Amino acid sequence: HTEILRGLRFTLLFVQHVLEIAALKGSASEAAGGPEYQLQESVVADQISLLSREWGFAEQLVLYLKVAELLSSGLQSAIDQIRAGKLCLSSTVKQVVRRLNELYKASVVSCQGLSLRLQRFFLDKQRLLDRIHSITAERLIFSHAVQMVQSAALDEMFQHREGCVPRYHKALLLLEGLQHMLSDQADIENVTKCKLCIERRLSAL
Amino acid sequence: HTEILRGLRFTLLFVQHVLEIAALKGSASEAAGGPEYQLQESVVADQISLLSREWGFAEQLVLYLKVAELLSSGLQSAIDQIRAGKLCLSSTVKQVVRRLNELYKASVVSCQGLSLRLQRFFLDKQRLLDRIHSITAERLIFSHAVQMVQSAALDEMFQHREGCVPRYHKALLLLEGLQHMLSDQADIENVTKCKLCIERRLSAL
Amino acid sequence: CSNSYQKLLFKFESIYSNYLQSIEDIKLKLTHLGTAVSVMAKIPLLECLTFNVSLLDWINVQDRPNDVESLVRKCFDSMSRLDPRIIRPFIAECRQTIAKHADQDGEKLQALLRLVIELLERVKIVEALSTVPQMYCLAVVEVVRRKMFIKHYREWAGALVKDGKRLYEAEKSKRESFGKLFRKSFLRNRLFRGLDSWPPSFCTQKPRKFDCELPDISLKDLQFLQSFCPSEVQP
Amino acid sequence: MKLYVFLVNTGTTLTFDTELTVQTVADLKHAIQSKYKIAIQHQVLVVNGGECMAADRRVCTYSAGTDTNPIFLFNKEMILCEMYEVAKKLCSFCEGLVHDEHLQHQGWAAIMANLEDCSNSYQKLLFKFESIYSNYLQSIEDIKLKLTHLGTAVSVMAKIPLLECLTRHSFNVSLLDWINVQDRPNDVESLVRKCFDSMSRLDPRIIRPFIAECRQTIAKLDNQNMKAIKGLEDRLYALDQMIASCGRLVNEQKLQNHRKLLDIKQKCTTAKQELANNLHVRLKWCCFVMLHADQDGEKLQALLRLVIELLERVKIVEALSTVPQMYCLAVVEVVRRKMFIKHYREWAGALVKDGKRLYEAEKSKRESFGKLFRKSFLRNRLFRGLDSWPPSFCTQKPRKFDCELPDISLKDLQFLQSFCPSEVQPFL
Amino acid sequence: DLGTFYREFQNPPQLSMAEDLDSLPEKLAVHEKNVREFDAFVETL
Amino acid sequence: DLGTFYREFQNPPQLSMAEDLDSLPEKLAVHEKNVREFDAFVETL
Repeated sequence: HTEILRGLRFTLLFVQHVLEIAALKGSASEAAGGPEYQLQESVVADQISLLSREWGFAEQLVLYLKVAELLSSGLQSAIDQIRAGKLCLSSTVKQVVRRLNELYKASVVSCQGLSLRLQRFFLDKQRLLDRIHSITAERLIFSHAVQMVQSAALDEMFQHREGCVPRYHKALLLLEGLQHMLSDQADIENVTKCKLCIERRLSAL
Repeated sequence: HTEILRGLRFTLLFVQHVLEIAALKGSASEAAGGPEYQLQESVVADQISLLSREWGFAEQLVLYLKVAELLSSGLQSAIDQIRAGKLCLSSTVKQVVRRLNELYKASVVSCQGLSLRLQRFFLDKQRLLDRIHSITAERLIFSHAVQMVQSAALDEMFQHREGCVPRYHKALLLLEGLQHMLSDQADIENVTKCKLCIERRLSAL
Repeated sequence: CSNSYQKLLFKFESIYSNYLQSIEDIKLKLTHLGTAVSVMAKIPLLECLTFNVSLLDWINVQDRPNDVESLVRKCFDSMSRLDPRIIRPFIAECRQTIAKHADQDGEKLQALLRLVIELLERVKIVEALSTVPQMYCLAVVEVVRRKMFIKHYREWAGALVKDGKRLYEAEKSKRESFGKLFRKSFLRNRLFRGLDSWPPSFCTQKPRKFDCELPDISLKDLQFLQSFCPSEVQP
Repeated sequence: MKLYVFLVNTGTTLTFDTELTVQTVADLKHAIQSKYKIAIQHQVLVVNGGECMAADRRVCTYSAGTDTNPIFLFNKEMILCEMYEVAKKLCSFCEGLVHDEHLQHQGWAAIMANLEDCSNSYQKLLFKFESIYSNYLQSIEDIKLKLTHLGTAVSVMAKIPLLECLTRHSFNVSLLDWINVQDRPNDVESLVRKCFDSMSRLDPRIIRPFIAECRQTIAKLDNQNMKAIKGLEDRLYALDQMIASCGRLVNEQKLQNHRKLLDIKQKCTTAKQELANNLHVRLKWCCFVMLHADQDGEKLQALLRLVIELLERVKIVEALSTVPQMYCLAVVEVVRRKMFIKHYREWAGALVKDGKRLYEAEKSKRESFGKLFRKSFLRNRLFRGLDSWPPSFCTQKPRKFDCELPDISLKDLQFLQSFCPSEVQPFL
Repeated sequence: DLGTFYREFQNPPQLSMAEDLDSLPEKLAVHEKNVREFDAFVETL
Repeated sequence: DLGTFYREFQNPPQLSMAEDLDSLPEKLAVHEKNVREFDAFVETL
């Protein structure tokens, strides 16, 4: 049953990392640049984000909703494993479940607040939203993973030479989670390609 | 022994018959019962012809010139009969040739009529005579012969075939002359048709 | 026997009996035609020549093989063949004696009926030809009218084509200016749409040649011939 | 036929499969693992004459798969770690060793050849990047003000209204959202952030030190080429003299010199062993320079790719700038198009009406003329040509006045003009 | 026989003139000369 | 390998909204009920 526990824990870590991605979506940080950043760029990005927060908040809501769906599936599976395979009611499993529940409550609160904020926004922008093809959450997750990998590689080159192993491991976990939640072979080929590439680059350690 | 003169003599007899045809073209005639009820219709036709006598006299003079072609052919160096022995001890045949020459002189008088007609044509119907493309004298002679044959048939229906036999014989001689003049292939076919008609007339005898 | 077959021409005889006066009427029609032929002789024919001859002259010469005098003499001969004085009375006497092996009488009657029908058709042609001076005055009027209409239509169509060309050119210039300005900016084909359509210009073009096969009879010459022929100049 | 080749790290001898002998040199790469050796991942080979073993290139195109002009192999894994017959037999070993010396010379020559190409390739990109970076260095200021203008334009677009009637193409909104609408994962803010991120990642404070390091590496490679190749400068003449002496002694042999020749044969091996000493000494300079050069090499190319891409998106970044004034003008253009469509419709209607009237009148006249004379007189044949129908003008209607254009309202134009920002002049 | 003749009457067989028309005076002179020559010749009888 | 990987990762192997906006209240309420139920399940500890 501890294998099922490990699968649950992997789901948990993927959820936590996805939540981190969501938070970064809520507000961007340029500290990952390393040495420095032009002040105007900070000012320009600030103005842009201030102007486009609503749609950014919308993307955040979509991401959080996908997170919530994952959490609900995990909770149903938790009820299932509680019915059978409790594995001595593992205190570790109990703590994992409790952390998951806290995250789920946070997700519910966040979704409610985001919906309340977007009420007028979703109201006014109804027509375009109808016109607009939805931004797939899995697409956003893949995009964050890819940008993270690219930045890590750029730091590996050009003599940053630090933190590469951490960001690499994190992105590997994120990619594995995306593959688990992929459920579409067409892009699953590209996902497997990226995962194999990450594993091969892991030989550097 | 006398062909060089006898062939021209038959052609000249045909020419004399053609001159008679021209004379008939000069003024109308009535037969097959004579004048009919309201014979002024025939008088009306006479008035019309008088109004149009120029074209008829012109056709007559054109025929006169067509015959004068062969007339001058015989006249120019007329010793072919003597060279063939036709004139050998045949001064009377030479006198007949002189009669044919006076006939050619009459054709010259008709050609003077033709010159007056052509002057009147240049005066009125100049461009018409230019684009005339009219039937040669042979076609007109054949048409006159056909009209004679039709009159003969009408008379034979009218039980007046006494002179219609002579008319049929004269038309057969005219057909023979046309066959002697049947240069064109269509002329040969029409001569064959006339031969069939002559056979039918001989049957009607 | 053969009388049953001859009954076709026998029925024609009633039509001939009907035609007996009609031919006499046609004779009157023939006299009017002769007068009209004289009037056509007074009339000219030079217009649209393809010179200085008369209308009756050209018409008679219009067919070399036969002419008005030819058909007139043929009609007189047909009348003689169907003579009311004798032959038509003789035809009726034969029709009566048919009741007194009948191949000869039937064949003669059928041939005479065919000739008479041909005579009636030729009489119709004569009547059309006797109308033909009127029809010629009318055709000259129609040709002058066609010339006037062609001139007016040419003027109007050319003005229309020129105006349409000017409009199409101006629209094309404005559209080209707008297209050049930001030919590929801001996803113009995607953000906006369809602005690239060049304005239609079919109305700008001019018509082709029309009524070119006219015999080219001058309208002024037509008026000259009409004035020179006051006799039945009405048509 | 199985291949026969050389391997300098393995005594200038090698064997391979028949596919390695005739097919693409990728078969030779696979067969490197064969013949008791490591694969091409731990090996490097070149054909006789210095021809580098291109795996895609057919071995037949290489023409070095047999013992005649055999290809030599450099093993990266190696870097990773009564009785008179002897008169010829001893000499037999020497000549092969003598040829091996010549074979050894080729390998260094081939090694030098690769360096030449390496030096050329590295130097070529160097200036290319140097120009590009300097171009970028000059461009650094240019890009900056452009981004600020882009931000001002984004603010204006926010102030700018939404598409109005164009929404129905398929409420309170702005073109900025409409602009942001397209490519949801790739918004404008994403573009600007990526651009500034590359710009910072393109720090001259790092680029210049990297450029200097690359130049120093290139110079070190050049020095190694000068040094390591010169490492065996005196070998050729000495080996030639020894081989000539061996030949002369063997010929004289036809046992005082027998041991002397045998010792000379033994004395040759020390030179061969000495030759091996120069090899590894030269070989270490080779790969160490080669690997380091490769590491630097792609980086600049990647940097160039990064340099190129930053240039690339810069244009697209530049592209969005005109969008406000462009759309402002486009609205007026569509309005003028609608007005022109109206005027053209009116003109076409008037023309069609006049043409229908004239065509009807002319058809009536022609009908009257036919009634007068259509087949009614033999005069028609002589007077032929007048029976033509009158001119066929354009009484029909136009096809379409650019229907695909989307809907718009002049009152909507006035409302936008009142509501719009300072871009009203672009739409004035 | 008579019927065939009537049919022939009912359907008789069948077969720019300025080119011949203009040469009329020339052919007239030629014929006049030929006639004079034959007039001289006829005395040889 | 890792140095070479950058070229591969350099390329993006990439992968109506009002409909989703409609279901938002429904999914939200469903999540709220599931949250209450999950908290109850948590109480089992």
